[PDB]
Amino acid sequence: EVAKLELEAVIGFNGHVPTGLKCHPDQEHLIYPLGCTILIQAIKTQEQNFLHGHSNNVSCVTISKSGVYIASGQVTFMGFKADIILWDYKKRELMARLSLHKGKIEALAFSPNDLYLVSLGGPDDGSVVVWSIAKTEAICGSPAAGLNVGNATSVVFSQCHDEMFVTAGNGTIRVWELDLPNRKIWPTECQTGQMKRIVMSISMASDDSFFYLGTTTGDILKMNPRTKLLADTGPAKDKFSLGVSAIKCLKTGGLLVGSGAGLLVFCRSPSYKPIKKIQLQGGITSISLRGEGHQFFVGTEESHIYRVNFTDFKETLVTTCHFEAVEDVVFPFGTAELFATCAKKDIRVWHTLSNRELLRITVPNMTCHGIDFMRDGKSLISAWDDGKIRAFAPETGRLMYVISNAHRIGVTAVATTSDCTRVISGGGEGEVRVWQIGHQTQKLEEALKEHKSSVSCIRVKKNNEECVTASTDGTCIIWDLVRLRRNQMILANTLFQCVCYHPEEFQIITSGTDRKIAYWEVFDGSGIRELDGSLSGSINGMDITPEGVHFVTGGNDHLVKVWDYNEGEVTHVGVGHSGNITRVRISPGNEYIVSVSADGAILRWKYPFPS
Amino acid sequence: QRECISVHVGQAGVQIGNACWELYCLEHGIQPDGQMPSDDSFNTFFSETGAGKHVPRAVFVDLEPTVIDEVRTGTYRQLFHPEQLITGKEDAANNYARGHYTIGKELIDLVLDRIRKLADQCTGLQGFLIFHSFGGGTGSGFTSLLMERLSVDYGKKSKLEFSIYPAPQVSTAVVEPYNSILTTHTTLEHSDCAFMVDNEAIYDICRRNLDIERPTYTNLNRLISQIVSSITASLRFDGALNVDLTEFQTNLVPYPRIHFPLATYAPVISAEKAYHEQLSVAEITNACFEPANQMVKCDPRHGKYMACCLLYRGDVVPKDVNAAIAAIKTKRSIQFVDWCPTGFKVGINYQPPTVVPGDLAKVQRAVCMLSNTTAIAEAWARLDHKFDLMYAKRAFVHWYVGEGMEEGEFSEAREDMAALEKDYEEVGMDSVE
Amino acid sequence: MREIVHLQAGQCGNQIGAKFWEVISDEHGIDPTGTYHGDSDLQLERINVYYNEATGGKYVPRAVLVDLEPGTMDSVRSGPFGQIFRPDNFVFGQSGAGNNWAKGHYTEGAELVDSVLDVVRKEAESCDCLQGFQLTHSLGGGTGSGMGTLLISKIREEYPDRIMNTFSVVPSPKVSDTVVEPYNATLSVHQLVENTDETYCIDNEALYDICFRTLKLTTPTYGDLNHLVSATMSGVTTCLRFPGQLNADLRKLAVNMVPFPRLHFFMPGFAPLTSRGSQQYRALTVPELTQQMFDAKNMMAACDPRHGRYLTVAAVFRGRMSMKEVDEQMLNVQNKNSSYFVEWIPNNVKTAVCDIPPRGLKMSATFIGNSTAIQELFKRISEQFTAMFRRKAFLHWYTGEGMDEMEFTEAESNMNDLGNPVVTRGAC
Amino acid sequence: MREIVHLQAGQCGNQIGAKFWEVISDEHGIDPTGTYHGDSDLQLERINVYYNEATGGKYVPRAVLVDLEPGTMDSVRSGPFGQIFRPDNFVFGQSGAGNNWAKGHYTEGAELVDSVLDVVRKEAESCDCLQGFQLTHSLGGGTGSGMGTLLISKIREEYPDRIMNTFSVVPSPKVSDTVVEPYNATLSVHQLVENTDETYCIDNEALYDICFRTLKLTTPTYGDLNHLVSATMSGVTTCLRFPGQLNADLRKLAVNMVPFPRLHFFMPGFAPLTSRGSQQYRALTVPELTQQMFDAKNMMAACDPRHGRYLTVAAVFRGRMSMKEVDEQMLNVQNKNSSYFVEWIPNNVKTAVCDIPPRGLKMSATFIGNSTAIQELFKRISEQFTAMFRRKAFLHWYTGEGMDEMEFTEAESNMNDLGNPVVTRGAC
Amino acid sequence: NIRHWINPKKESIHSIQGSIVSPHTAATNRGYSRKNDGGFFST
Ligand SMILES: Nc1nc2c(ncn2[C@@H]2O[C@H](COP(=O)(O)OP(=O)(O)OP(=O)(O)O)[C@@H](O)[C@H]2O)c(=O)[nH]1
Ligand SMILES: Nc1nc2c(ncn2[C@@H]2O[C@H](COP(=O)(O)OP(=O)(O)O)[C@@H](O)[C@H]2O)c(=O)[nH]1
Ligand SMILES: Nc1nc2c(ncn2[C@@H]2O[C@H](COP(=O)(O)OP(=O)(O)O)[C@@H](O)[C@H]2O)c(=O)[nH]1
Repeated sequence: EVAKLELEAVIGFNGHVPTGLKCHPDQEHLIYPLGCTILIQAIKTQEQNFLHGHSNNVSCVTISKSGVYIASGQVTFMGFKADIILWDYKKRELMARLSLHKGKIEALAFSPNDLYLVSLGGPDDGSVVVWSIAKTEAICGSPAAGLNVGNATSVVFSQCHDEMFVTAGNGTIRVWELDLPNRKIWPTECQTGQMKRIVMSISMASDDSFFYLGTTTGDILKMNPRTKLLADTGPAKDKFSLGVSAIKCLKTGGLLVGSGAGLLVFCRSPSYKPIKKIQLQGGITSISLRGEGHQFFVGTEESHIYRVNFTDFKETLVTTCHFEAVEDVVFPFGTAELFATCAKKDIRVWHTLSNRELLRITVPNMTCHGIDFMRDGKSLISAWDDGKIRAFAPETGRLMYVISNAHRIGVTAVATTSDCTRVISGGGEGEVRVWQIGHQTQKLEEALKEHKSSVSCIRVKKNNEECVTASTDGTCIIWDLVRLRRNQMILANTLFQCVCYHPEEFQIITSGTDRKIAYWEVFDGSGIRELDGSLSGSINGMDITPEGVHFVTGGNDHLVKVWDYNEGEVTHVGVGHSGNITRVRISPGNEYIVSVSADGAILRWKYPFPS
Repeated sequence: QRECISVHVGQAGVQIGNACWELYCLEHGIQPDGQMPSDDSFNTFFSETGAGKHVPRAVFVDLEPTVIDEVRTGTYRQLFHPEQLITGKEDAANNYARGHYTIGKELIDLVLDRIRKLADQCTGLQGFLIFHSFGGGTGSGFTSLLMERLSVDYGKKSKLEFSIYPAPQVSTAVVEPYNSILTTHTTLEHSDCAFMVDNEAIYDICRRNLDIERPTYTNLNRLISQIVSSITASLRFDGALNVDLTEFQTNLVPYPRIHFPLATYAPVISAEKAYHEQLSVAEITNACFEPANQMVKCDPRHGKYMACCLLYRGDVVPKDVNAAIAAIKTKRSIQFVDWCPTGFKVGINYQPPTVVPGDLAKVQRAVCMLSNTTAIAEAWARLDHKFDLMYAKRAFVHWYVGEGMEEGEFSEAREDMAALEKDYEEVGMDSVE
Repeated sequence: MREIVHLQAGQCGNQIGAKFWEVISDEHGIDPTGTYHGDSDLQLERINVYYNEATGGKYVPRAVLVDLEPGTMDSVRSGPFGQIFRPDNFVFGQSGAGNNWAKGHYTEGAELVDSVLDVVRKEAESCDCLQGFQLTHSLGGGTGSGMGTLLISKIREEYPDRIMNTFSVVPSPKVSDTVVEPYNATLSVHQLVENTDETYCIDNEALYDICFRTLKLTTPTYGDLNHLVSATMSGVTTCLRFPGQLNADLRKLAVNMVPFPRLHFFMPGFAPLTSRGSQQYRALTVPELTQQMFDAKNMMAACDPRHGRYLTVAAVFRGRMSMKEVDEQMLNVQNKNSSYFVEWIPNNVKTAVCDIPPRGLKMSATFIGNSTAIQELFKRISEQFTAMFRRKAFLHWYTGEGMDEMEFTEAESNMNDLGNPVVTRGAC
Repeated sequence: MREIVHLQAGQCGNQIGAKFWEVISDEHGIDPTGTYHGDSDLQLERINVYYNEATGGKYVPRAVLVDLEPGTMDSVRSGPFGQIFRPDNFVFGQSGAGNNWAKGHYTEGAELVDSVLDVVRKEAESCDCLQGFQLTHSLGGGTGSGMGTLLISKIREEYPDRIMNTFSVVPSPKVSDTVVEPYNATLSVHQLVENTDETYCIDNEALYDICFRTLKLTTPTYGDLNHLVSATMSGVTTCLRFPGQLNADLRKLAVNMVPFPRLHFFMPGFAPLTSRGSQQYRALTVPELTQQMFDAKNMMAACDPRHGRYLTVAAVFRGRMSMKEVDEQMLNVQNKNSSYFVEWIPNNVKTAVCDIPPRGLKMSATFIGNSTAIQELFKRISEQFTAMFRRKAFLHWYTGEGMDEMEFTEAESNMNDLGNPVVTRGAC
Repeated sequence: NIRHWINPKKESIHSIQGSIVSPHTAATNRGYSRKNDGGFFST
């Protein structure tokens, strides 16, 4: 039958969402977005809960003040409608399927007393929409911005009544008032004198005195909602670098501001002079309060989640993630509690039991597409879209060598021989260039190439004499690494994204965009069988157990399936991925399964069979 | 022991020399640090220093930065001595007057000083290999002034150019015919052999045989780099027919003025066409003689082959070389000039061509034909016609004359080209006396 | 290492130069505070073309912002990238523009130009080697017409070996925003003709049409209007600031562009232009970039190229791209449109390529064209001047501020003598 | 490499093409979004016949949509496959079609034809070897009657070596949905004769005959009618997009089916057509394809083929099928129905076979036939013309928009002259 | 606690040295052409 594996741990936080990481007023749960789901994380007991159902990536998340309703947005395709799923918390169900916007949802806020929700739309619509909470339909709405200005970037309710929208954006500061008797919104523009600023982060106080706007010019401007006119301006000198992208108005007197360079400052507003200043790596995007405000939760744009104290400003890195897409995870030959994951700008190694970063290489902006450890464990080989193959130190992060201009359109897959002498590369043009590594030299042995498309993955026989190269032109070549030519050539009607030898090397197991797993003979390259494996979505990434009984798969269906080899029905099936799965790997101890996806999430499983 | 100094003038010269030294370091096994990992073949294009650093014998001259700065901030920053890379401060701006008269004097003394300092650390200097175009202000005027000063100071030396000629169709600039006419008029008497390479013909080669669809100039510069790395291969490795720069000099230049050969190459195959091909001696000789691997856009059948040298590189046998030459001398499509019965210079080497991470295939044989033919009379003539049509009513003449240029040198350059075409015609026809 | 001194004159020039500074700050990575926060070292490698280094990495642009009335200065200072400019090089004057060339040139401009020349001299002395000056202004109106051309005259007298680019907004026939635009443009063109080495005429009607049909915009405001002007600003100076095969700076564009010193009036073009809805259906590639570059609707001046013969053309490309595709497409357009190119100038298109495209895109192309068709602008302005001058109308202010009839007659005769060569080369 | 530029004119042609793009995207595996979600790689190899590109592999057709009424484009956009076309290819006009040939041809139609031809060129020179322009229109009515023939005339003048494939909906004898369909049909055939190489007559009464007697539908829709028309659209062009034994593209079809350049008026048929009930009692193979493809019941033009001999005929098959099937059965038909093929031409049957059949089937066949039976189609319109032209009625708009009586006499004389070879070659 | 190695040179995504990608998608070459008398190119 179809069982479930276990949700051990998930590592992921989409920090690109403005006002992302939140804190429920239960004081003990974090609300943070990642992929097409929202994660519940209890801080003290560390259990993960998933908020499933969104047919694209999240764009904004907000919670009600009373703390029983949660709203989220989408980044859905051009022309199609976006949706807001109005969640309740205590039983965690899809209560309502609000949908009006011809683009992406971009700002969301609940009323002080939960009666109304506001749905400031995207850069294609530019509209404000009110939805009632009791009936769960919309009441009224209008174009959010004037026709002489930009768009509106953030929206907020009042805090003592339910009637005072504030919308801000590219010079579009407006204070809207509801008129539910005749059911229409009244817009009122704001003029800050000669100032024409671009707004990223908006907030206000517990009472309705003033609302604060952090601008892209690095100043905080306080405005009086009632009289509808600017009042004070921010740090005349020492304007915050980049721009104030995350602001929160504390209850007592003060403000928390966060720049695009991570310059968390507790300021007070006759002059906005920094009283307590903290540098944090990554652009501060979300600032949330743990209740009254003795502890904070700062979500940076680099997927770093920080927890600081207001009384002394000391910092506890509690969750570090992948800020863009992941593309490969590997395990060294031996210990299974260290695994390395590559990404769009960086390679990081993780301790498994603590789920914690230990070393990060931060090669600036170029995408890695695959890594592999050497058998002796003294260098991590990495394929970049540079056309280069780097060798990073396994403990301290050093360039032992860079293989320059190796492959024309990037290097996509790498593999290392067991004798610790050959690295086999594969790139966009389809070359299977083999490089020999000595004490100080690296040489090109011979450019094996037949392919007409990218080389998705390269696997090497345990005798380091045979290798198989899955290609996206529907070809898997059994090369021959003693005399360097082709033995067998498997041809199909798909785009292989994953190939894997049998552990005692008879049949290669291939899958890809056909949604069909196939076992292939290596005598003449014939097909043994052709079984199913995805309802709708390309299957990307496979790994057999070292024993040779079961393998693991996960693809565009956001759902990992563990298959049997002699059988081939689904044995066990895990769910929880918020995006396109790119790879799956079984640990060398045959205990855990590490699955990496395209939203930036590292999920860990239990390999639930003792073989 | 047999060294020659490389000079790289202009943006074309700097990028071609970037590809050239990229080929040279992997040829002699030198890492881009100067160190050679663990024999006199490196002494010619590289110079030994303590702790094993191998500095190139090159002078990269450009009147404007950021092209030198690509080298100074690239992967080859430690290979070059950071003073040899010589920069100006203002772009010569496609103007021969700026290149040779006004902004050439702020760097000509420094460039000659470093030419002298590189030359003195050299026992037997074979000459100069100078890479430029007939195009931009730097690559025309500065190389004209360099030919002037090198004729004064080392007048007995050999000066071989590897020039980027303006294509008869595609071109780059409006001011191309003016600049080309002036640089070749000033450089006719001081240049001694000029190997002619045209970008549109490289385009046709890399489009037709090398299977690239959208290549930048880097592939063109690499293809020029292979040609120079195999004209200079026998003074580096050992073969059977050891040929040198002065050998090429005597063999390719019949008359004092008539010193413009075309360079052509053997297999430019891109390895989905090589395993299905013999890649023998006779067929690659035929491929070089074919009127499609010509590297300037002119028809050899619209002309006369007059003196050529074959440079065979790799596993070649002299009997097959002789058989190929005997087969070529029989076909009437390729016809020689009646007064030159010995029109072939054979030079063979035992070193196979290397492969750089690039696009050219692993081959065991290569041929460079360096051929002085009369068929480039037409290629001179179209650019002369462009010069006439643009010189009719003072187009862009004020830009020249306002910088220091005299108007009469446009004229005397035109009659010098008229005399060059007259010399080509006079050597063209068969003897009747 | 080469650099440009930027000058903004008038309300039009100040707003256009402001949008220039947002675009250049976005390209290089300077935030509104002045700090360098980029991602590539190539942006910082040639940062000394537009930004003088300040204390603590607070790079300040070398722009002199001048207007005869302190109303646009506060708008630029209170704009988004307003705290990037030095608070001392804001040279204003507590007076009125008058939209009068006499009032801008032979009056208060002549008594502010000492201060302006002092600031421009300070910026032009804070130099390793300068390449020249660019000035943003509008011929139609005051300040930029009078004092802008006055500053052009003084700077050309002071520094005669430097390249001048003048981006000038020229009046349109469909609509005028000032009734003495013919007089002001006439007296400004009289000084632009023998002074500047490169002029870039920017027409509001043609730019509005670009915002209509290519961009599919509903309400293109002035901020969306001057953005394309800033794009064609950055196109001509790209290779000065960024590496690439076949670089081209302002001086080599000039020496490759103008065959005669009088004929230096161009028309610009920027052609990765896609609408918001039609962007997803585009397949951004060299042939269609060249197609949109040579299409007679992206032309920034209101002069159709189909009623004239191109003297010279330049295309400054940005982005990683094939120069087979470049050279082949430029010869396709040169051979397909043979009657639109002069036959006495062979290969009359200059090509430039840069590695770095604008941010938010992959491939761009800036078109700079010296065409014949500038008559459809100049003869238009001359017809308006002839219709207005004969009645001695809107002219007593000009005479009362210190002008004679002879200078007006000389200006009109100089446009007749400027339209004469650019028509006699239309018939060879 | 052969591309087809697709043109949609009129309401009828707009819906016909706006069903053809769905059926061809179902064949090629393209979703409404525009990306490829298919099963076999053999589809994507030759989709440069109807589809131009976009970034990210989001394929977009090369169809120029045009109508003088901006109401049909809204329905096409809101339809199922509406978000796949270029919004710049939506060339419309804020005017009235008016079911008027003069109003579509010598007026606002001619005011829009320049903007249409600009988009036609923008699709045309973005190719390698353009071979054919398809145009979908209705002869009876407006836009497609006037602007369709104007567009065909201009396109044939511009490109005189490429073939016109005009799918035209002719008026029916049973019904008319406009009073002036005889006038529009006569005037449109006047330019269709000496401009086009493959004119395909589609008759709505014949489509109801197929949908009622053969397909057996109770409540047919215009969507179903356009579905059969779209089936023969894809059937004619299948040899360009899918591989197979003995391919035959459009020009090789035209060379074999046009004996004389005036005799190019064809009439098509599609015949794996079964009712939902009687699918069970078919014997799915070639003999029933051959009978259902040769009969006078599947013929999409309502003119009986038994009334006049087939001059030439092509039958392009699709599906994995050996050629015993084809050669044996078409020779059998040619031998036994010898009195219905003219004897002066031996073996007047053309064969082509494609490997992949349409989706959901196994074996399909598309008839195209140059028959004598088009004589009735043109003759009936000739008496419908001369019934109204003698009284000079329904004609003052024709005179008022700028036409003349001699134009109508020339059109009727040309079509009466076209009625001559179709009867002389029928009577040998 | 977290160890870093920032690369000393900050490269750009447009200065990379390879062969440029075909705008026609390379696996199923789409806008497409032939060579001068025939060829399936190199990808
Ligand atoms: N292989 C190669 N050839 C080039 C390159 N750049 C320019 N060329 C050739 O040179 C011609 C124009 O550039 P150059 O003549 O070199 O310009 P320059 O010598 O640097 O002088 P300036 O333009 O003043 O900087 C073109 O026609 C090209 O054929 C390059 O980067 N690589
Ligand atoms: N492109 C562009 N043109 C502008 C802008 N602001 C003003 N203009 C033009 O400038 C012209 C008049 O400016 P002008 O009166 O000379 O300003 P002044 O120099 O301060 O007197 C008008 O025709 C406007 O079209 C702008 O922001 N962008
Ligand atoms: N096949 C097909 N024919 C249609 C469709 N809609 C209309 N027609 C035919 O088109 C004819 C009239 O169209 P027409 O007047 O030319 O359209 P208009 O000129 O744009 O208004 C009618 O006789 C209909 O039979 C359709 O959706 N499919």
